[PDB]
Amino acid sequence: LELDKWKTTMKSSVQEECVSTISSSKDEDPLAATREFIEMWRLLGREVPEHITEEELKTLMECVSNTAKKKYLKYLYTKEKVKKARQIKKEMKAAAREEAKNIKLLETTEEDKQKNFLFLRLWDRNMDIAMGWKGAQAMQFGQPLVFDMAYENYMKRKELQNTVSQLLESEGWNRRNVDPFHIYFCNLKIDGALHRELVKRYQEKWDKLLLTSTEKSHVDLFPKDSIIYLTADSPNVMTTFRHDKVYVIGSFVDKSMQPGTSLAKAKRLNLATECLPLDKYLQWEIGNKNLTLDQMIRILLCLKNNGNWQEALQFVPKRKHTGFLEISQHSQEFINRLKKAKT
Amino acid sequence: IQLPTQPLNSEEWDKLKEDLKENTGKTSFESWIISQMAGCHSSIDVAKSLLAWVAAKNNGIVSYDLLVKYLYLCVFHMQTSEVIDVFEIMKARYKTLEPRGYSLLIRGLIHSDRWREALLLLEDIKKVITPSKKNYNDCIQGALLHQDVNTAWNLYQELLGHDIVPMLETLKAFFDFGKDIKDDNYSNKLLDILSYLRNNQLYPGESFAHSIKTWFESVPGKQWKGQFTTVRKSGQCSGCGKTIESIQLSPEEYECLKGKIMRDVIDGGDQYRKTTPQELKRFENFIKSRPPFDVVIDGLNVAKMFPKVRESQLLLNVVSQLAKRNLRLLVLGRKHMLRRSSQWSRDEMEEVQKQASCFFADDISEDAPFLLYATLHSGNHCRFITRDLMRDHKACLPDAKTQRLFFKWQQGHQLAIVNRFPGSKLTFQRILSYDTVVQTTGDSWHIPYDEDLVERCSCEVPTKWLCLHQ
Amino acid sequence: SVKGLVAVITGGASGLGLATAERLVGQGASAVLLDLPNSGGEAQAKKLGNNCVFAPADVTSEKDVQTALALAKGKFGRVDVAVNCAGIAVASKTYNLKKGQTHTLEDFQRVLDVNLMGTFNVIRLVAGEMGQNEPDQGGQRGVIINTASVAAFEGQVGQAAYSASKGGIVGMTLPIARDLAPIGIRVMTIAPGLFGTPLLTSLPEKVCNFLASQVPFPSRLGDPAEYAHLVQAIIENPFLNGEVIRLDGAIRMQP
Amino acid sequence: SVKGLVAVITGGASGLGLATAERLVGQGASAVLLDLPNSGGEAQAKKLGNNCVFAPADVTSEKDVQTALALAKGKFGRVDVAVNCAGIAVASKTYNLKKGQTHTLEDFQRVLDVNLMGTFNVIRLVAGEMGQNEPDQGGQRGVIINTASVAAFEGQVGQAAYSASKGGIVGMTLPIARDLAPIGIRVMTIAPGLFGTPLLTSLPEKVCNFLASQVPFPSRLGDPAEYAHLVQAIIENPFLNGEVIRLDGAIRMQP
Amino acid sequence: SVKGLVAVITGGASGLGLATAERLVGQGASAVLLDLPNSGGEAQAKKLGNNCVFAPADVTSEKDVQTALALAKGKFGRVDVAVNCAGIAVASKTYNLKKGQTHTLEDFQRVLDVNLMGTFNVIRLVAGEMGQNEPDQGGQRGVIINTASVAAFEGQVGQAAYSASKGGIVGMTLPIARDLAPIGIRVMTIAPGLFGTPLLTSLPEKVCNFLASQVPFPSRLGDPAEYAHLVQAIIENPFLNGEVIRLDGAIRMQP
Amino acid sequence: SVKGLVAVITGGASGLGLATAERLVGQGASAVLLDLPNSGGEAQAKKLGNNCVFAPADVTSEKDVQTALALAKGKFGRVDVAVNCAGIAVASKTYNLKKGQTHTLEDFQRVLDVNLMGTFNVIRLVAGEMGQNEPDQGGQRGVIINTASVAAFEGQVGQAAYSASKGGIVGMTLPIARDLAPIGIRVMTIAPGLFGTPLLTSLPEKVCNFLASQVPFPSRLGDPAEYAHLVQAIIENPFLNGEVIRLDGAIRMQP
RNA sequence: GGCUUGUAAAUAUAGUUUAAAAACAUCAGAUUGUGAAUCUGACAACAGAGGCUUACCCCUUAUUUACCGAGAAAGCCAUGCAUGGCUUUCUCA
Ligand SMILES: NC(=O)c1ccc[n+]([C@@H]2O[C@H](COP(=O)([O-])OP(=O)(O)OC[C@H]3O[C@@H](n4cnc5c(N)ncnc54)[C@H](O)[C@@H]3O)[C@@H](O)[C@H]2O)c1
Ligand SMILES: NC(=O)c1ccc[n+]([C@@H]2O[C@H](COP(=O)([O-])OP(=O)(O)OC[C@H]3O[C@@H](n4cnc5c(N)ncnc54)[C@H](O)[C@@H]3O)[C@@H](O)[C@H]2O)c1
Ligand SMILES: Nc1ncnc2c1ncn2[C@@H]1O[C@H](CSCC[C@H](N)C(=O)O)[C@@H](O)[C@H]1O
Ligand SMILES: [Mg+2]
Ligand SMILES: [Zn+2]
Repeated sequence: LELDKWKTTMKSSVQEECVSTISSSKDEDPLAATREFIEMWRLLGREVPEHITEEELKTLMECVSNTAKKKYLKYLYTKEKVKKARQIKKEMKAAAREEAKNIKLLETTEEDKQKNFLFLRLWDRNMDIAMGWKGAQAMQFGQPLVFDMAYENYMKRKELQNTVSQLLESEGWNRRNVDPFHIYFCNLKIDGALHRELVKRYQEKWDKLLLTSTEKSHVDLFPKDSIIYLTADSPNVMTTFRHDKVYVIGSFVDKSMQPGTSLAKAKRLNLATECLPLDKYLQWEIGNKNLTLDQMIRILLCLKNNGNWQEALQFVPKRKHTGFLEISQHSQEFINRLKKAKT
Repeated sequence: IQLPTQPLNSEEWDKLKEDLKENTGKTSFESWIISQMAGCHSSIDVAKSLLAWVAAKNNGIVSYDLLVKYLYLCVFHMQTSEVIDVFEIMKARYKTLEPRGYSLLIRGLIHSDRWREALLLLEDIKKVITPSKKNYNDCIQGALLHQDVNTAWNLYQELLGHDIVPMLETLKAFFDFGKDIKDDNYSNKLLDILSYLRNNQLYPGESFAHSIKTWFESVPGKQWKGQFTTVRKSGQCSGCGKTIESIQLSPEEYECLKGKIMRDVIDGGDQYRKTTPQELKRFENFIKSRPPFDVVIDGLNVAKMFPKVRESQLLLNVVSQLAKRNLRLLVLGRKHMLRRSSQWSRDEMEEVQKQASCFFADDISEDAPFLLYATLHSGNHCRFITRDLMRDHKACLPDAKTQRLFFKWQQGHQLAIVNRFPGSKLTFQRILSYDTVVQTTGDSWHIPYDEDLVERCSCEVPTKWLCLHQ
Repeated sequence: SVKGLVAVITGGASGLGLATAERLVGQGASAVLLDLPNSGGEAQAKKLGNNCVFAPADVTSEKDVQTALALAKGKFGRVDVAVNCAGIAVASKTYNLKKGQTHTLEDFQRVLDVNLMGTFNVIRLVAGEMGQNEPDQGGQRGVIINTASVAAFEGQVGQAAYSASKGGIVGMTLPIARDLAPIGIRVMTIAPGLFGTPLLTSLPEKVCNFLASQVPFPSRLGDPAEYAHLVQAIIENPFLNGEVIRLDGAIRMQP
Repeated sequence: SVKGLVAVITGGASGLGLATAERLVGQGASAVLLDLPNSGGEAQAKKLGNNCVFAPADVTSEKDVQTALALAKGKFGRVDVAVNCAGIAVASKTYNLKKGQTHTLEDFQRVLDVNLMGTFNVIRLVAGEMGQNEPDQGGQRGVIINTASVAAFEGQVGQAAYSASKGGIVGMTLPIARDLAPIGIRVMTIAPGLFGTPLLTSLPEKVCNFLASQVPFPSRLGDPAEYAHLVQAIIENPFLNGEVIRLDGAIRMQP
Repeated sequence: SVKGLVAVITGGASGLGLATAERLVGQGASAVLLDLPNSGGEAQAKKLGNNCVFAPADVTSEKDVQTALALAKGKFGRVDVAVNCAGIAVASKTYNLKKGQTHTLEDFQRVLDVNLMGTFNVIRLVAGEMGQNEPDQGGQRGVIINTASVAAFEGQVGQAAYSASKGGIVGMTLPIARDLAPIGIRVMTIAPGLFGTPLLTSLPEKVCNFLASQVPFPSRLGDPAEYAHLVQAIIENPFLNGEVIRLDGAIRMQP
Repeated sequence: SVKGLVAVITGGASGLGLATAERLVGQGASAVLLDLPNSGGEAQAKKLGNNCVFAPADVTSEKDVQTALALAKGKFGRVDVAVNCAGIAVASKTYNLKKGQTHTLEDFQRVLDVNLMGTFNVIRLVAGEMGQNEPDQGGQRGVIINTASVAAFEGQVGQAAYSASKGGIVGMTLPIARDLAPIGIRVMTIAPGLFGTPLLTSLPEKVCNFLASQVPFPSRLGDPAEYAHLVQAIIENPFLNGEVIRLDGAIRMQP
């Protein structure tokens, strides 16, 4: 009964395989074989993508260990799942918009704004042009702020992608500011990985960005005495934002901790260094003192706009610190009592 | 969990679904009943009919996940004919198998005569991905069971090339199979295995020790006497009284460590970052200018012990107490420590300085490289005082053997502070003067096997050894 | 001061005209909010006290303006100031190549009729009314103020009709000032920039924030009270004549 | 040069428009004199030659201008330039107290309809027509030139309606230039001073001599050929856009 | 309200500056008449009262202006308003063919140095002290008013240097307003016409009377108090910025 | 035509002046590139041909300009056109509160001397030689074309001195036109926008690209040949006098 | 003013929060008729590297919190009068 059943259906499977193989087969590069391999992972149910690209397959091949390959496959699957979910959500939203638009069409009430509009609805273009004008002004009179992309050696592909994304976000935040910085992309090799990724990400706007990009190091562009290199490892704690100095931020996302690299480069160049006064103003609790580029630039913009430390540090992630020191006026009382002590 | 072992005649499975889907999460049956199976080895004969009607519902095709689960079940219950048929199934169904599908296939395939097919499958999984330690163990066990000593040795060398730590069961089964056949080349391989075990420091179990005794006694060339022995206070040997290893390291190995640290301090980028090359060379010149020093004293490690005691006070106390022993003293100072503070008293600092020379380094400098280099230059006779475990420094070491020798040195040449009360007196911790590792002397051998029942923690070592004599 | 002066404010039921009415009435003057019948100006007139009255009239129609001026004379007896704040705004591109859409001519015609033709109609009728006033010690019989726009100078895209009307007002300012100089009537024009009136406050919050950021300083939409204060300053000064004053906060509208 | 161009000249049967048509045709271009049926433009078009065609149309009428543009397209197949020179003038004080006379609303409405509304109608219809042209090397599709007056800046007594219309043209010049920038159409405005055209030559020789004396230099009435030359220069130069050029001879019109 | 405000008035010992100081000090404000040592401004400062002080300084000299501003800060501690009324006038034709007379370069350079260079020097130096003031409600740190002339628009014969200086002031009005907008300082310009002050006494009496007769309305010379009133109105209004106001009485100067 | 005319072009060794010289010489006219000794104008003069000569002179020095004009008269014996295209640009904010930086007075002085004072010096000196010319059939003796900037009307941040100089030029345009009207010398001003000349080398390339992209149409930097063509058009037209022409492509400069 | 080792334990969301996948966000192109409140694209990695199979462990780095001074007494235990270890008391810095 059942034994004959499964043996016979297995003979049928053999026939299916032979008829499938009857078709002509051509030479295949190794990656193609791996497709079937990957497909097997999909059959079991592991976190692997439905479909993959040849370049992605190569990237997987350069992975050194099994774990790395598993992590890459999980990344790809998560990306595909997010894309599918967003596509389905967009379809649902489109259906909702269609039904709402027809519902509106039913009434045909008209009599809107008395047909009295002072401006056409071209607000996005106007905002873009205004930001462009502000950036053009800043390029001549703005305060320099340097991102030195000299860390490509210490970063991996994932870190490079994260750094480029953070740089894009930081540039956007600076651009949309009331008093934008003048951003210098220093030590940016033309054919380097960071430059290639930035060009691939900014598309044609790369040549139209109102920021200065140059291969020359920051030391070659500004006096050595006017440069302050912001690093979390500096033994000097930032006190007040200074408008006569040039602040250098290390475009370096070291998810794999490499403390002192930024400080090491600063010391090698013989430049002043400073660190944000996080411990002085926050109950740190649990977290990493090194912040992202976007948070750093937003903090610097808030400080440059005459904001106090309490307002500026609001951009630090809340999950890290429990909260600001309740007053810090106790430190002021210590200061005044000690001042009385001298007198 | 009403799970019968009888054939699943069609009608029954109908009800098997009703009131069961919601009973177990993740679609229950087709996913969980197979896991529930594999009990008593009678579940195989019924899971066959399970899959039979599953395929019946299907269009004459079986889910690959179900197929691999059936592979797991049958191989766990050792049905060699089923392994043969499922190997044919894989051949006729898919051009390529799946990870852990290869594993189950080989685990079944060991008992058959088609060992070379297992070798081809291992190479196959190799072409695309790195196979697993369990795969290696399984295939070597099959190969040795197939009397193919040369190929077994070749695949063991392949394992070593891939740099995966082998499973002790491998080598145990290697010895067990070797039991029957005696050969000089085989004995040389076994000696190499034992030397590798000594290098890697891993300790074997009771079954491995039984295999060791069986083989070693079975050697016909020399009659040997085997007996389980005790440590006996570090006494040479509970039975037959052979001197038991050592805490101290031999001069030649000490010198090779010196050479390794030299060639590492040269061309060390991370070493440069943690310890600036200028400071490294300055310290090297300092030690060269000064004569060899009997002892090396830890930086601030002693001082920050007993927090209430002033750092300068405690440092002066310890250094004076050691100086009363009329040995040569070296202390590792710090640049910051130079500046006057409440903790640092300049009078005591200068008194200790004139009492014995010192070296100062910045915060980023790491004490461990300086201490290690000073000790190595001084030689075997010297000792070092500290409390840090040196885990950070022993990391990023080049070779496992080098790491083992570094650990041996760390245990040795060390006099840990043990006086529970500093003001009361100064005491130095005793030296056990031995370790737990196979020593394999001439005409006799000794191994630190662990009895299987006890769950030894990471820092614990076996109590009972095994001894071979004559 | 302005105590006793009678002012006729066109489009005084909302925005700049209403703010001017509030400021002038609060200072002791008298106001005649001339506005459309269904503009809700009666409520504003009632709220402003007995010194403010409402005149339902369409500036584009001669008869209604004449009736409103007659009512103002009957209620107060004289007219001393005129403030042309009535107007409408229409935004439409001259021609859209992509959509093949041409600017409607009726939109242009009605924008001219309300913004430009109505202003001149009110100017001529109120000048005729003021001609009967006895000249003061300075020889002045009245003052006329018009609401132009910065568009007249830098109108943006889609502001063809609005810019045309406001530029017409600006151009006709000086000729009318010379026309009425022998009579002794001063004519002035105010070119407001961006102001927080219903013409703009109805826009989304993001648009309002962007417009506020646009102004160099103060970086906010102009307050109608500021326009009212400028109008009062023009009234008090006996020498501001035939000039356009840009009350825009140094803004230059973008393309 | 301007050889091969097609120009639509409104009010081209007399005065400045006729001079522009003569100059352009002499250069080699093709002209469409758009004018009123009872204007004698047929004789002028016959005189110019085959390259010139007369179109009886009223700028104030959408249908008439559409028919004229259709005729121009049929005759020549494209439109490259458009010169708005059609307009009328009325002299009337805003309010004369001595005579108790008030400016009529009909005169103001007619002047606005002809000078301003007609110009915008022509501008929009011609922009629609020129949107079909293939862009040249510089991306330009056509040029629109409008005629204004110095009255837009320095108006005289009794020039209220004329000054209003011309100021409206001046104000709308730039917003349209921005509107048609993506299309690739340049918009320019010329503000002539005093010119010896039928609008002025009809006046008695005494006032003509006085006006000729008024101009600082040259002390003579403007020659229409000079206006035509300026129009040709504007056409040739590919960078003049959204600007008002005062072709007045440095005269600032006194009150 | 201008109670408590501190104003630095250049050329405040005579004419428009003195009138502005008189008006402001009369309403509780504090004035620092910045003028030449020989201008006799100490008498005016003594007359005005304890709330007014005299600073002998030459606007063309950086050191003198710095000393005057330091004195003002020491006496009052703040500088809320600046009024640039210091200037001189020179009459000379650019070239006289009949006499073979050429405009001397020294006179032109002196006129620019006093009228234009001095004004910018005062602006730049006073912006430093006005930057110390904490922003008030609305963010305003101070106000700057400059005295241009209608010559900047319609200058007469023999008025090249004066017109150049005033046109420079007019041109730089807006750039400076944009420069100081982030700081929160409002910059405005007033273009007076014909005002009765010592500056006119150089012109022959008959010419001055004729010019007074030529103002459309009021047909008289402007009163300095009227300029002071306009200045106060500008100060009070927090929205007038980067704009030129022609306080001329509708006059348009003929050649 | 312009054949036979003699032109003195200040700053003719580069940029707009060089383009004007090239265009005029190509048409047969004679040119005298008046420029600084180190500007390398001798190479350009040699390149242009025999009809063009080089005059090493500093427009701010009376003696240098006199020597240059004497040389021009010696070589050609007549001066018919004078193109003032010599100037410099400086970028510096009036005051920087954040940086505590104040605009330098010497920068302002130098910019005024080179741009404004030099232009007037050249005008006054050249009018002397142009007065010797026998008046043409139309009474004209010569033409003076000054170069200004749109900054005279709309100057962006950090342009106070440049804007002041160009505004002074714009202001003195008309008064000088009236001064020289009796002797038949026409004075005109051109206000270019953005042009591809070394003056823009100071600005960053990205800023220049953005500004060019912001021109409504054509969306690109102005071509100096366009400025030369406009200059030739001004020369040819006998009725363009005392006016500022904005050759800017309809661009309005935001802060 | 008291700022520097080490041992132990607990955690680690690279734009931010919440849960154990969502919202607000980010960049490029859409001259948008006023819901652009949108359309087409880009990036979506729960500290870092090793394994374990189906859900967990080894190691590294970072953050935070504890850990250490001594005298004796009281209740005892083990080793050769001395040493080691726990619980409460006050004492000295
Ligand atoms: N709002 C701005 O930012 C702004 C800027 C510059 C210029 N302006 C001009 O300022 C003036 C003030 O208007 P607002 O801004 O207060 O807008 P608004 O709509 O609030 O005021 C316009 C008033 O005019 C009245 N009105 C309209 N058509 C009328 C008619 N035919 N007859 C009589 N009354 C009529 C309306 O009822 C209303 O009371 C308008 O002309 C406007 O175009 C406004
Ligand atoms: N004459 C001057 O000195 C002067 C000065 C400044 C401005 N302008 C303007 O210059 C333009 C030219 O006028 P001109 O001096 O040649 O006088 P003109 O009377 O010869 O020109 C007017 C022309 O417009 C035509 N026209 C009038 N209404 C028309 C309509 N509805 N439809 C079609 N054609 C119509 C007339 O038939 C005539 O051909 C006018 O717009 C005038 O306002 C003239
Ligand atoms: N707390 C902090 N203080 C100062 N700079 C900081 C900071 N956190 C982040 N940054 C800045 O943000 C950059 C990215 S963080 C990367 C840090 C890395 N360890 C390094 O060697 O820099 C840092 O390079 C530094 O420029
Ligand atoms: Mg350590
Ligand atoms: Zn033994």
